[PDB]
Amino acid sequence: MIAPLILYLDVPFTTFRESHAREMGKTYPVPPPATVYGMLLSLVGETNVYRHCGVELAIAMLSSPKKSRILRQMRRFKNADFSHPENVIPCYQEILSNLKCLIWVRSDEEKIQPSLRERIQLAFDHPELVRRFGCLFLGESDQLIKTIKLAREDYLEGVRQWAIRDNRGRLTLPYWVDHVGSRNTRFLRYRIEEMDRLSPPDLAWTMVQSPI
Amino acid sequence: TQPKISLSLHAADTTIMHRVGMTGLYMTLKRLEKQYPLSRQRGGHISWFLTADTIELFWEGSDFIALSWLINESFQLDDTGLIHLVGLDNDRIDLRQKIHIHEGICGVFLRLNKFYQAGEIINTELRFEEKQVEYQYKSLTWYAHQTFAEKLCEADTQQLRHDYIQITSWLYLGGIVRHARTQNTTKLEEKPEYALALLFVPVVCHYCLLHIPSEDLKERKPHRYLVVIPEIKDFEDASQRRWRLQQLETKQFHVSSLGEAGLLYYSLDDIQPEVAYYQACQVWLYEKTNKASRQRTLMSIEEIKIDKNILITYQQVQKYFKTNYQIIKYKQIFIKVNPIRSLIADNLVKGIHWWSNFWEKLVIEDSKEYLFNQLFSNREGFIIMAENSEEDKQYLIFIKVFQQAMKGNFAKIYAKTEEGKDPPIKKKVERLRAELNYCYDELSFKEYLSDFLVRGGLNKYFNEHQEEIALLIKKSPWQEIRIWSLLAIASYKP
Amino acid sequence: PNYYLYGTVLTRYGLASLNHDIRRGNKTILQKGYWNNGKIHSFVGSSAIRWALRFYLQKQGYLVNRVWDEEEHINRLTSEDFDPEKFYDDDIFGFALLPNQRMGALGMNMAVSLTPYDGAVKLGAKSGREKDSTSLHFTEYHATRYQYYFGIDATHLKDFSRILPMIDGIMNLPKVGGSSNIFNYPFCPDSLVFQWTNHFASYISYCFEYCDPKSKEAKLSQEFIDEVECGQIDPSKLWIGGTIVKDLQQLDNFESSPLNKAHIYRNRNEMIEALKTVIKRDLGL
Amino acid sequence: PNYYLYGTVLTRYGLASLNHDIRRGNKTILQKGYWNNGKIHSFVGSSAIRWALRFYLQKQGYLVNRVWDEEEHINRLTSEDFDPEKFYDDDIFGFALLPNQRMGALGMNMAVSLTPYDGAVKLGAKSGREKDSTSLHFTEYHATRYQYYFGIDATHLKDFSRILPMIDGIMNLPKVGGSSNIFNYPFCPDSLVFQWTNHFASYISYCFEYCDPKSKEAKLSQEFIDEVECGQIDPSKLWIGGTIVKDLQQLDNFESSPLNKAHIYRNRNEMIEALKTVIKRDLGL
Repeated sequence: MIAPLILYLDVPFTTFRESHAREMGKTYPVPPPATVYGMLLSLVGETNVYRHCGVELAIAMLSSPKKSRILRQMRRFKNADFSHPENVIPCYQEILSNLKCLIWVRSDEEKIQPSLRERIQLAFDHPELVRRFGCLFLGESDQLIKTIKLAREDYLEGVRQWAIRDNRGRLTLPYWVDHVGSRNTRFLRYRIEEMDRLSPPDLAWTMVQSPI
Repeated sequence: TQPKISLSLHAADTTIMHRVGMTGLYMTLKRLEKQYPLSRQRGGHISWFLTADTIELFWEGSDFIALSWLINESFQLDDTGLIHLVGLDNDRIDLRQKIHIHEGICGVFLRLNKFYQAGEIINTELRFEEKQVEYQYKSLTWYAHQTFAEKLCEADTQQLRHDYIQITSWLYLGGIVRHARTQNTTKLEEKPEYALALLFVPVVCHYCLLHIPSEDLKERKPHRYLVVIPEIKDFEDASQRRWRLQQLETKQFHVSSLGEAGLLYYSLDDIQPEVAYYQACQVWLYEKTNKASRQRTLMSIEEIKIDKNILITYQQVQKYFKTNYQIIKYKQIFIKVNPIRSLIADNLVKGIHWWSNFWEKLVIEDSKEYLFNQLFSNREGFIIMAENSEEDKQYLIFIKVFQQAMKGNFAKIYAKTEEGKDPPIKKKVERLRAELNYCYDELSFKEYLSDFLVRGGLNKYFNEHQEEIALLIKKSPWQEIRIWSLLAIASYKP
Repeated sequence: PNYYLYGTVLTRYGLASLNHDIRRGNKTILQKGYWNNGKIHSFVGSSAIRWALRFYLQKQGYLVNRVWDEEEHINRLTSEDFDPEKFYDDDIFGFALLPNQRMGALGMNMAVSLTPYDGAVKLGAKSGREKDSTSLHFTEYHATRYQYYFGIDATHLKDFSRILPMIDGIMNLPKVGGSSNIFNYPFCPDSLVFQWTNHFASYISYCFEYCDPKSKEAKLSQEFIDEVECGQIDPSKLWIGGTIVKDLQQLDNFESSPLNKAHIYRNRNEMIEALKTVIKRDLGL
Repeated sequence: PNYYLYGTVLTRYGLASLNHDIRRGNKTILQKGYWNNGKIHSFVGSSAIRWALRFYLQKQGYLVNRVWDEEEHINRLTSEDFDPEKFYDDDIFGFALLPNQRMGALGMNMAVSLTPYDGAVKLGAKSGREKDSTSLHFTEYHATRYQYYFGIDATHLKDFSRILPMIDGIMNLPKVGGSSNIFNYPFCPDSLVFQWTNHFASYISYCFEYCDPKSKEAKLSQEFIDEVECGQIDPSKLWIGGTIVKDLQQLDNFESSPLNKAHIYRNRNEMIEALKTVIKRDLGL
C-alpha cells in the first residue's frame, strides 16, 4: 500500500482560534484537521472544498510551542457606517510560536482522481507546473509558513508528540469547519500522547468528511 | 424507558464547557433527589439515572412542563435577592459567600440586563469583630435562566426541538456575535441537551476576585472576576471537590494572580500517594475595559495543570507564608494578599524555579516592603525553599562564611566594649547595612567584602570551601553578592 | 506561471516602544511573547506593518479605497463596493464583506525583536507644582532591532505593475504605529534577504538571529547557512543586501561557499534596482 | 513633495544627573539601562527635550498654548481648545485632551549616554551639628556626552515656517530637566549629523561611538561612514557639523571618500544657516 506522503511543517507564528471562542482569540494547542486540510487545498490550488473529502490526515508535533497573547484592534461588522468607531474593538488573540510538526497524508479513501496525495507530490516535484494564487499560510492569512518540504519519518530522528483521537481527551479539534455559524462544524476529541514512533498510530488518523 | 435526553462525557463533540455543564446537571439532580426522592414530586414525573460519567433522563407526558419544572426548581431567588442554585448547598453556605457567588454570576454570566431584571439595592450590616460593615448589592427579580425552557422546547408542540438552537454569550461564555449586522445568521448553534448543559454550567464554576498589586487596594476596590472552570474526569469527583471548596472563607477567594485562584480551587483536594494526582482547570478573567465600561469583557484565559509536586509545594508555601490580612474599615473589608505566595505559585505553574527573583520583588521592587515584611514574616520559608534549591548551596556556604565573619567582628567589638557600657551591636549592624548599600560598583564592594572577611578572623567555612567560595566571589556579579550579604546579615541568629 | 517574492528584513538598532498593549493603570506594556529558546521578545503586530504600507501607498498618489483622515484619526472608505482593479489597497491587502471577498496578495508575520526583552520602562511624571492623577506614567521600552518577514504572490495581483510600489514602500517604510513622540524608531531596512522564485515555499523566514543579549552584531543564523549549503533554497534566487554583506564577506571560505553565487550587494538601492529589473523582465512589464 | 528632517545630536562633556528615576532608600538613582555591548548606559528621556523645546518656544515669544509659570512652577492653558493653526506647540508637539488629537510633527527619541555608566555616586549632607533623618543623602551622577535622535515631518506642519524656530531651539536648547543646582549640564549641541531628504529612510540614528570606554573622544561610528561609502545616504543630503568635523578631516584618504562631497562645516552656525537656506528654498518660504 503506497507509503503515505509526509510533509515537514515549520511556522514561526500561528493561531488556531476556537469555534466557540469568539470573544477571545484563544487557540488550540495543535493545528486542527480542518485548517491543515484547507492549507493543503491552498497548496494544491484547489478552491472547491468538496473536491478532496475522505483524505486522512495525521499530525506529529515535533516540539510543544509556547502560548502568547497579543492585542489587536480587530474590525467587526457592527454598524453600517465603516468609519463608525463601533467597528473597531480591542481584544486579545493567542498565538503559537515556533511550531514544528510533521503531517501524514493518506488519500486512499478519496473517490475522485487524482487524489490529494498525488496532487501534493506532483506539486513538489514540479513547482512551476502548479497554478494557484495567494501566499501559503497556516491559520491567519498573515501567518506565513517558514518551511514546508517533503520529508521522511527520520527528518528529526527524535521523539514525537502525536495527536490521538481519544473519547476522554482534552482537545476538541474540528475536522470540518462551518464558517458562517456552527451548524455544520464537526468536532472530534483528541489528546497529546508522547510516543517514540516514526509512523502514526491508527487512531491518530483523522479522516475528513462532509458534515452530512 | 427510552432516553429522550442522552448525555455522556465520552461523546466526541463535547467541549470542556459542555462537560462542566454536565457536572452541574449531575449535582443539581443529586440535590433534587435529596430534596425530592419521590420522583412523582418532579412536576412531570421526571426520572434520572446517574452514573460516574453518564446522566440519563426519562419523563412522562409533554416535555415542556417537565423541563419547566426542572428549570424553575434548579434556579431560584431568595428573599434577599441573592442567587439560589440548588446544586450548591446553600444551607451551610453563609450569607457572605452567597453574596460573593451572586455578584460573580451577575458579573460574568448575566452581564447584560436584556437577560435579567434586577430588584432594589439591598444593604445589610454584617457584624465582624464589633464592626457592622454594610454589604451593598443589587437584588434580582428574574433572569433568562429561569425561562430558557420556552426557547428549549418547540412553541406549538411543547416538545424539545429537533434542530440546532441559536445560543448567546450568557449561555456559553465567549460566544458573542462578532458581527452584529449578521446577528440572525452568525450565531452559535447547539443541540438541546448541550444547551441544557450550558444552562447548568454556572453551578460548578467558582468565582474569585483579583487584586492588582500595583493598585493600592485602599484606592481601588476589586472588580476583576476570575472564573475557575475545572476539567471533568468524573461526576462524583467533581461534585465532592466543589462541595469541599464550598468550605473556604471569602477572604481566601480574593487572590493576586490567576494561578493563585486555580491552585485555591484544588487546594482542598485530597492527596493520595499511591494515586498519581493530576488535575486541570481553566481560569477565565473578566474585567471592565475602561472605567466607564458597562459590562465585563473576557481579558484572559489560562490553563493550569497541577500535579502532585506542585500542589504539595503550594501547601508548603501556604503553611510557611502568612495569610491575607483582612483589613476592615468603614464598610471596607480589604484583604492583604502576600505577593510572594503568588510569585512562587506562578513560577511553580511555569515549572521554573520558585526562587526566580524573590529579592527583586521583595526589596528592589518592594521599597514599601509590602511583601518585604512578608519576607520578614516568611524569611525562614524563603530559606526553606532556597535550601531545597541545590544551586543555592554555594550561596548558602557563602552565607555561613559571612555569618562567621560578622561573628568575629562582633566578638572584636565585645572585646573593645568597656565594662558597664552597652555595646552598640544594633548600631553596628545598621552601619553594616548602610555601608553595603553604599557600595556603588564591583571594585568598591569587593574591597569592602574582602576587608570585612579579613577582619572577621579565622573562618572555618571559608577554609573548607576555599576554591568554591573564591570562584563564587570572582565570578558572581557584585550586585548579587551584595544581595546575599544583606540576606546573611538579616538571617544572622546566634 | 506563479511568481512570489518573499523577504526577511532586519531594521536598525534603536529605542522602540512601538505597539504596546492594554495598560495596568501604571505602565504601558509593550506586548511580548516567547520565541527561540523560550526567551521573551517584544513583538510588533502584523496589522501594524500593513497599516504602515497602506499609509505609504496613500501618502504618494496610488489611489486608496481606505483613506486615513489624519486630522480626525479615522478611516474613511471611498467606495463601499471594493474595486481591486482600481484601488491599490484592495489589490494588495484585499478586503472583506458580508465580489464577496478577496484574499490579500500580501502576507507578513509580526515583527520580532532580535534580542530578548529585559525589564525596561520609563517614568513620565508631568511637569507642574500641582501633582494630580494621570501622572507618573511608565513606558516599557526596548533597545533592540526588529526583524519581520513578508511574502507576496505577484501573480495574484490584478495589476502586475503594483509590485514595485510595494518594494519602494517596504524599503521606505514610513512609520509603524508607535510612540513617535517619546520613541521615534525608524523602520527602514538595514539588512535584507529577498528571494524571487516560482516555488511556494521559501525557507528564509527568519534568518537574522544573534541572541547574545544586549548586542547588535546580528549575524546570519547558522541554520540558514546550513540550509543554503545543503542544496535546497537555491542561491541563484537569493538576494542578500545590507550591513550583513560586510560580515558575509569577512567570513572565511566565503569565496568558495555556495552563498557566494547569490545576488549580493552592500548598497541597498543597487539591490533594489537589480531585483526590480529581474521582476520586470520576468513579469513582462 | 514630502520632506523630512532627521538628526542625531551629541552634547558636550560634563557631569550630568538629569534623569533621576524613582529613588530607593537614601540614594537618588538616575535612570539607566542597557545599550551597545551590553553595558549599562544612562538615559535622559525624550519628554525632557520636548519640554525644553516648549520652553524655548515660550521664551522666544511665540504663541505656545501651554504657558509655564516659572514662579508658580505650574502649567496653564491659554485656551481649552487646541488650535494647531494658531499655536506652535499644538502644531509641533501635538496634543491629546481625552478635533481631539494631533499626530505631532516632532518625533524624538531618548538621550543615551555615549559612555557606559560605571556607577559613580556623590554624597550630600545637611550642614550643622543638628542632624535629622534628612541629614545626609547620595546622588548618582554621570560624566558623559549625551546623544539623542529626533525626526520631524516638514509637510505635517500646519504652517511650514514653524520648522525654523524648532531648528533654532535645537541649536539653542534651554536647560533640560535635571539637577542644575549641583549638576548643571549644558545640553547645547556640539556635533550634528543632519539629513534633509524626501525619502523617509534614515541611516543616521545614533551614529556616534566612543574611542575608549572611559574618555571624551566622541568619534563617528564605523557603520555610518561605511554606509556613506557603500552608496546609499546621498552625501548631498548629508549635513555634519561640530567637533566631529576635525576628526573627519584628520582621517586618511578623506579627500577621496564620499564624505568629502557632503555638507561639512566646522562652525555649527554656518551649517545651520546653510541648512535653513536650503529648507526655505525647498518649502517656498
